[PDB]
Amino acid sequence: VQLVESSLRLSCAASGYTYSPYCMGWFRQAPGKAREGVATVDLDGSTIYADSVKGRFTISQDNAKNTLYLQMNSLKPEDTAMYYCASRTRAGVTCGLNWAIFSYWGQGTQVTVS
Amino acid sequence: KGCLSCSKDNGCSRCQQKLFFFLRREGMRQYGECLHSCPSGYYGHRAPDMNRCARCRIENCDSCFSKDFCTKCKVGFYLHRGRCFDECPAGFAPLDETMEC
Amino acid sequence: CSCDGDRRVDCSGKGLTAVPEGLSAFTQALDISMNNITQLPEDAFANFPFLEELQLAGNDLSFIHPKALSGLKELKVLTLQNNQLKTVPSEAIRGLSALQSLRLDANHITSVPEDSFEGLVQLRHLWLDDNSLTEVPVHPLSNLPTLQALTLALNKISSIPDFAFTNLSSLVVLHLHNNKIRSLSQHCFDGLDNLETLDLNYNNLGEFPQAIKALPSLKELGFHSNSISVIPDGAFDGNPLLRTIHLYDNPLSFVGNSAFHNL
Repeated sequence: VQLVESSLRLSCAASGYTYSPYCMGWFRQAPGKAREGVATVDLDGSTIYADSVKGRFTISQDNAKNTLYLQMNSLKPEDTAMYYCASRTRAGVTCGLNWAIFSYWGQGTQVTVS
Repeated sequence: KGCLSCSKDNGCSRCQQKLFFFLRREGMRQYGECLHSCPSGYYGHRAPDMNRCARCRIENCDSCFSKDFCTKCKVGFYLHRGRCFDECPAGFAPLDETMEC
Repeated sequence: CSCDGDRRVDCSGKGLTAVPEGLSAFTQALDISMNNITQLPEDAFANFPFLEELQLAGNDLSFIHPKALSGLKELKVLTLQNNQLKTVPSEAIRGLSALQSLRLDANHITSVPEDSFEGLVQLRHLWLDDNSLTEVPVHPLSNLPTLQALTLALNKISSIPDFAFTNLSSLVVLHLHNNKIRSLSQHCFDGLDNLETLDLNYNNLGEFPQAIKALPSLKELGFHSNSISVIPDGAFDGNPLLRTIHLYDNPLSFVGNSAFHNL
């Protein structure tokens, strides 16, 4: 039931559920504002990015090892925030970069640039 | 205060875009200020220009939802749909020890 | 904060950015509006699960953890009128079996997930007043057969889809006034019964909604600030309980001789 989170490598060690990942998504949180999604994949593999992410980042997830991967590219100062891992078990909701539809949130990691 | 203009003799004249505007008169002076919710025995009524916290008119109502729908009735009457009845018609729970019907 | 003998603790006036810690787990009401809670922590309300009202207003609440509202089975009135959360919280809300009033009006709402309003069985009123909606939630509202009041006041709704209000038979009063409804299908209200108030005040309708005659119970009918040219004859026929029709401020042309009978 618990979710543990680890040019960067952002890995989300999925231990909460047992199998069949559904709507795995990454959320960046700004310190004072809301948190919004940057990339979300579905069980089939379809991915949804945002306008500031298409062509800059990517999203990788394997159902064999059940591990979420996130790769950053083209680092910029504005991208530094507190990034969180989110997952959903029960189906029935269309995917999308929305924080209201995910039941399990990772502890989150603070990301800077260099 | 709550609003922005808030003249020191007339109250807060023009409130904000998402707060209500309730005219509190005590003694002689009458003034108003921005409120997040209607205090009690009033029903909020949003509008694209000025949110007015109007007064209820349904009797035996301590807190309402609209000009005709009462949310919490008086301590002596139970509510059936939106009114404050004294008689509970058949097919419904009499009071359920919680003043309802 | 300031405890009351009625178990109504009011913490509005501290400006705190978290839940009131150290409060007795015996209080019933909790008012927090002056303070600014930019984020609701997980299980921050596990300390006092014996409350029934939660006045959380004016806070720039941008996020609410799915588990933050777990275990509040005694909560009855949830008020979140003025906030910044965008989507209706479908995971935080799901799990409340005693909730009766869900106020989510001022916080801007662009979307609402399909599984929203799931498991709610005691809901009687919910406000969605001022938030940019564009589609009436049909399936999301289908899970609420027990509400008695529903307001969609300040939005940008364009049209009402057919049978968009079907399951919620126990509805009483509906508000759709200050948005910009363009036209209604002739089966939009089909299934609605014991409806009393219906407001279509400022939304510009084309000619006239013929779907009104589907409901046999009706007392008020507010459609004034819209632009109606001709009222067809016998329009108020299936609703013989009318007592107040607001039809001013319309460029009316021809009401028709047979337009008012046994009202």
